[PDB]
Formats: sequence, C-alpha cells, structure tokens
Amino acid sequence: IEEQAKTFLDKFNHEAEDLFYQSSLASWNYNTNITEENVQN
Repeated sequence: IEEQAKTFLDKFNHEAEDLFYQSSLASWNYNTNITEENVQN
C-alpha cells in the first residue's frame, strides 16, 4: 500500500504544480493590473 501511495503522490505532484502555477500567475496578473476581466480570470 506504501508503494501505490507513493505512486499516487508522484502522479498528483505533476498535475498540481502546473495548475498552481497557472492560478498564481492569474493572481499576479490581477494584482498587477486591476481590471474586472482579470478578476474573472
């Protein structure tokens, strides 16, 4: 069960990093320029 848990964590990290980077970039864009479209994004 430890091996499959490690495999699941390895699979999760790759998918999590990209989405977190996208969300952080969206937040950075919103804070950089205050526009309603950036709010929606």
